[PDB]
Amino acid sequence: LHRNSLIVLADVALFLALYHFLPFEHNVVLGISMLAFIAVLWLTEALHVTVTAILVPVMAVFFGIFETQAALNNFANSIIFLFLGGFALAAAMHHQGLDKVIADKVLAMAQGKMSVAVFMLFGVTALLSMWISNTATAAMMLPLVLGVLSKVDADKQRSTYVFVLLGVAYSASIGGIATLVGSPPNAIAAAEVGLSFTDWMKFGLPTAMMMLPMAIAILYFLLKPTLNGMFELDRAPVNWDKGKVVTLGIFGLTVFLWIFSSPINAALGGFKSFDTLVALGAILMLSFARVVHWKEIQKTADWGVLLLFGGGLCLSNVLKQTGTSVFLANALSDMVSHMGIFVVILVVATFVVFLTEFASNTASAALLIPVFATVAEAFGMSPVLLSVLIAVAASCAFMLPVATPPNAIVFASGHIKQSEMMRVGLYLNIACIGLLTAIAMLFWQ
Amino acid sequence: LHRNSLIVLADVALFLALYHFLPFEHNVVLGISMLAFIAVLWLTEALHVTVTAILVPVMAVFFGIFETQAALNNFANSIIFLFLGGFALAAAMHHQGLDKVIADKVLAMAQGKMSVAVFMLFGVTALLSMWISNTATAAMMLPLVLGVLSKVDADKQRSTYVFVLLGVAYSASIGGIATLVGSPPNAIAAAEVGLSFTDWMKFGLPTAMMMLPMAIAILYFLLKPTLNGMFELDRAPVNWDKGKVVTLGIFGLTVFLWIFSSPINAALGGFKSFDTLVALGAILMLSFARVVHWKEIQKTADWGVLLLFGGGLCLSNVLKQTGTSVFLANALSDMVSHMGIFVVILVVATFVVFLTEFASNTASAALLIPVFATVAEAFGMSPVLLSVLIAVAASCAFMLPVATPPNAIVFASGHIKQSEMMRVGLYLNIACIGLLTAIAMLFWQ
Ligand code: NA
Ligand code: NA
Ligand code: NA
Ligand code: NA
Repeated sequence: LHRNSLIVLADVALFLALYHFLPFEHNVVLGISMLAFIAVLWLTEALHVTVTAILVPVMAVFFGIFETQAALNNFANSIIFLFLGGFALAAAMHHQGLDKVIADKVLAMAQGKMSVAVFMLFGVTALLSMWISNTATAAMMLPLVLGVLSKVDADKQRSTYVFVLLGVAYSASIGGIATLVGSPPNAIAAAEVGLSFTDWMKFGLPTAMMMLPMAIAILYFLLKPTLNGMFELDRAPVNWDKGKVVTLGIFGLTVFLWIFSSPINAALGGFKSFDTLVALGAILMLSFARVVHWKEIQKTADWGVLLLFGGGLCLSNVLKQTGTSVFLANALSDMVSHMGIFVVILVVATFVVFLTEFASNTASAALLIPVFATVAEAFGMSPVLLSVLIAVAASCAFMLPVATPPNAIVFASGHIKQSEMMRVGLYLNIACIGLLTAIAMLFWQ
Repeated sequence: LHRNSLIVLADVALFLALYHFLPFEHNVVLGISMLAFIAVLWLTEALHVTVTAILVPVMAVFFGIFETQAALNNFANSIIFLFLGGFALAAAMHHQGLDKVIADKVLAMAQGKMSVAVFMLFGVTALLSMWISNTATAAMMLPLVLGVLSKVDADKQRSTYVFVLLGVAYSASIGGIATLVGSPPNAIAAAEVGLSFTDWMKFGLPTAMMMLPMAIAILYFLLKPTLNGMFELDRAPVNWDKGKVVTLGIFGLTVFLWIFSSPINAALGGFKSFDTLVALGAILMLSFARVVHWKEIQKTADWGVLLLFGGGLCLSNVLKQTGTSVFLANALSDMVSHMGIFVVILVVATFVVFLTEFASNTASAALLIPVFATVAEAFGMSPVLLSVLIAVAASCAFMLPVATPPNAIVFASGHIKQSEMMRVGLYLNIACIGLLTAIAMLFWQ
């Protein structure tokens, strides 16, 4: 009937074939077949990643791996509520116009010169993507880009549009790498291997600061924009007012608590998920101040991402319970011994960066982090390096518009060519592979 | 600054006063103060009920009652996912126009006579409210009511409008009482005292069938409509097509599995939350058939209700853990001994029915079911009768437009008077009190 339905049926056939024709233990066979089924579903997007995540507990229970409540309890992890609080913050900013105010103030700090407005556009895009999202950030920044570029004759200077546009999209995708919020893959890794907000920040903030300038330089030295004119924005200067200040103060307090959780928590009793508690407190403070309402929060939040978090966690639990992780570790011990950690991370980064171009970053991270984590635990090899590397690589999607929402959004303008986008993404992917490998070897080891 | 903020501050002061000036055990004092705080917040709607629910785990953790993960695990109960699957079903029906088709076919079964079209309008409204919702049902039925009543001269026959309108609203509110889905209070009671879909159906289906005709008769004998004309609907007759049939088949299969879970589950291994598994399977089947997509499901679903379920469950757990339930039971043992179960249920039903007029049905049920349940467990007195009675009474809101969304929606037309609505709701509330008391004493004991 449809390609998606045929893919689902073929995946079912593959599951049955592995179930009946695998000479391993029953539990290992079940886990491997389930892993292949979920992998095909997520990568091919035959069903929505959230629907597949909902399926994971169902076929875990029906095959006698977990009880229903135990399987469903993976959907209430503290990380999910942390990222819900992140959604609440972003909804408040959008409702109050804080993001627009910040962008306008930065572009005002640019007097009239487009030579610097584009670069500060990239910087503010990354800053917003730390907190709000990768998609909404690019969506709201695009009109600003077009307004700045309204006087540059977009028939003969299309290279400048490609610059200011792909830079914004990549800046959003990279700013999502700096914070636990901003990119769902970071949440998946943190949930898998117990990473706090500041623990992830110490990992992803230098990476983002070192990759964004590299991406901009690659763009500039691949395609040559002029960047010598001036821009006179027609939009009026939006000023500060009550509610924006309160939202900014709540945001700053929440960030301060997230950063200094460890001393604060040590001074309050030692709560287990203080970051999640702070996120919920942020929700409560915003509601009390009446700067955002639950209807806006609900509309802004992507609950499918949270359900996908739960599904990935359930898959990791299934792999750990069935012995599939340790079985794969025993199988791969010889290979990993022959070829060392440097090349292990090299190939992992290459695979993830070149896979997220075709597959969703969140689904790819949810699929791979459990595997390389539970397997790594069987090697010892604390599964923080691989999980964080996989999340960052998944966030690093640059070659195709379908790869990432902001890429598609910026491609919708019509001023960008498939060939140019693919080649720029190729060079950036190679550079990101090198940078991530070096970072993991040096700073993390 | 604002009444809501002042209410929150006064509630904080009350919490501190109870915390410092209660001569009970520390845990009992903490539980009682927390109960009062949450009660005031929910009843006054100073903060959104969902926000208060999110607050419940936060102030449970910060006061050393539960660990963060244990407190948050109450938000992943199987009941929540059951009602999520109900949302998925409703979204599919709305997307495919199944509800509109059903209503049109029924009104076609009425040749042209409004004497019976109104009554079948009530019946179909209740049937849809069993599954879809109380609010969306009335919202989509109202245009049909106005179309039927477009030829009745709404300046001198306003009584007929009040009839056909309040009947639709009450029919929706009552149809929500027949199934576990349809009314969040039913979900709260089922989660509290482990009730299956058919277990609740055996409770709420006779109640709805016995209350809806009573409500219609009270309406007819209080206000006198003519109901002698004819209606010629301008809208074209929408016919069946591929996708509606598939959605109807999936809905029927899901209902069949929900009804016959106990034999089926006994024949498959004895899964713990087979109803929730069936709901998730319904989501999967709908997605596979491509009759609904996650974006429509997300837009349709009210995730605040699910979070409120989690918050109420956490409150019940807090009461059980702190000994507040047993302390209240010991305090009230003398009173409940002096005055028997008949009058206990009488006063409980009176309080709930006359409270849901001012307070949201879901929040009132979430507040009261934990109290009268955990307290009842301390008496023995299996807390099914009281929980189900409270849920039904909460669903029974008829006096004020602000009481229930469908009441407000039907009041938005402008053909209904506050005085008439209040008096009709008063008589219906009295009759519902009597009916619920009799049902609980006779069928349940
Ligand atoms: Na982001
Ligand atoms: Na992608
Ligand atoms: Na309903
Ligand atoms: Na109400």
